[PDB]
Amino acid sequence: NPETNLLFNLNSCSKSKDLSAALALYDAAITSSEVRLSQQHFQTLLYLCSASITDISLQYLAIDRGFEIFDRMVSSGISPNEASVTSVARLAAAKGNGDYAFKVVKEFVSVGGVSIPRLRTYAPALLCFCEKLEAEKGYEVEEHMEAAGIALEEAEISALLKVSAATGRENKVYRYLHKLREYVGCVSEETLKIIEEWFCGEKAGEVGDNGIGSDVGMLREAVLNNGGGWHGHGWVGEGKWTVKKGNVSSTGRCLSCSEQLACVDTNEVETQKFVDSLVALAMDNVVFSEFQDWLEKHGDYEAIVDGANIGLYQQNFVDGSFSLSQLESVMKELYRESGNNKWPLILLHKRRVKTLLENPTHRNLVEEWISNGVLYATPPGSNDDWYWLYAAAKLKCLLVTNDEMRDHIFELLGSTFFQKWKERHQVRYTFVKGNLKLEMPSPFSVVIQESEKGSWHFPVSSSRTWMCISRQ
Ligand SMILES: [Zn+2]
Repeated sequence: NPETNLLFNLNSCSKSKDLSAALALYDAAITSSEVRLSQQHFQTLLYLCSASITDISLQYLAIDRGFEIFDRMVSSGISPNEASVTSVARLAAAKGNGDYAFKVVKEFVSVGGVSIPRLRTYAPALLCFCEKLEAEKGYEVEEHMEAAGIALEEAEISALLKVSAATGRENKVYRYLHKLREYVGCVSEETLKIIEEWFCGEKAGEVGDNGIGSDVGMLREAVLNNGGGWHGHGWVGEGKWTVKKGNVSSTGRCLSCSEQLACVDTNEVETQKFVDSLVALAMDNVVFSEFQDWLEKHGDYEAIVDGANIGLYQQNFVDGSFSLSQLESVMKELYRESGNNKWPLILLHKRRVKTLLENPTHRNLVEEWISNGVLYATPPGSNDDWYWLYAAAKLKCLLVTNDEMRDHIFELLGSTFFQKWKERHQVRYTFVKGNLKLEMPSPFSVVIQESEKGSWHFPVSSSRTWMCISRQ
């Protein structure tokens, strides 16, 4: 078949990205048999056109050809492909005509049958509008983006931030800086420069004062309610900005302004969704239903320990197990750290618990824990238990485990939230020819933080570098 030979040649070109040769085949194809071109043909062509954009020696023709080529099999009546609509959008946005990029996507999301509207489609439309400083246009595409709707990755927000800065929109820069906090922690270098230029901007300094102006009392109460990080109400204080780029202390005190960063507080809606996720995989039982009911009755525990992890650490699979000596130690250190009120729950398998019961030495002590409620026996058939993970997350309390748990089963669930929660809650231990030295979750967040006085702090993507923002 002549056409199938053509698809081989088109794909052969796309491999080596020779769009000029692909163009000659395309021009020849319209003349040749006459051929009817399958949708794959200029799928390949449009895909190659955008691939060409980044290159210079081929870009200019791709712009000229891309629109007409696109319109050629659009004529066939196939609702354009999600990928293809991104391609023409890139071509448009690449050289001036951002508005075509916007308009084709809007017409696209209208279909909805197999629209599958991806952010990357919306992207070139917004970026081009941003570079041309069309602010209201950019806000409008964002509004549609939220509506469909994929939330914004960093690149899109930073570009949106840049425009509000250039157009001197005070309130919009405030919103988008908060938008950045919510969806990014440590920021890129490119964005960092954008943030820096705004605060040094005379517009920001002069007008920045807003009233409000008061009061720190309401602010500290409002900053607390939203976690450590931020208060919603607006701008604070009067005068011009002072910008400092500095490291931070072990205590998390910013060296420049002598204020320490608040602890990261994980998002509530995120907490429940993590809980719901693990719980769902659990029922596929009544034993776990007992556990849910059980914990609520016995609440609440300030810390929780991974029983298995402690005991096998650090002796070899001789079996060399099982060190209740090491388990008993963590209980001892934690109580004084926790103080005189609460004891840490330990989750161990019945197998481990029964063998411990069998030992005459340990039996009185372990039973004391079980009767008190300081020990719980995970039933057979399960698992690398979420029993403590659930309990730690449900109580939003501490977790004691040496598991990095960087495994496929864990990592599929493991996200951006997971690393936040781990730094937030995980405790680590080391044992050498003595007793435990306890590593703790960091007292301060590594994330964008907002203060009632001023203040804006930005980490950068450990001798980490930060940005400090101070008013007067
Ligand atoms: Zn500071």
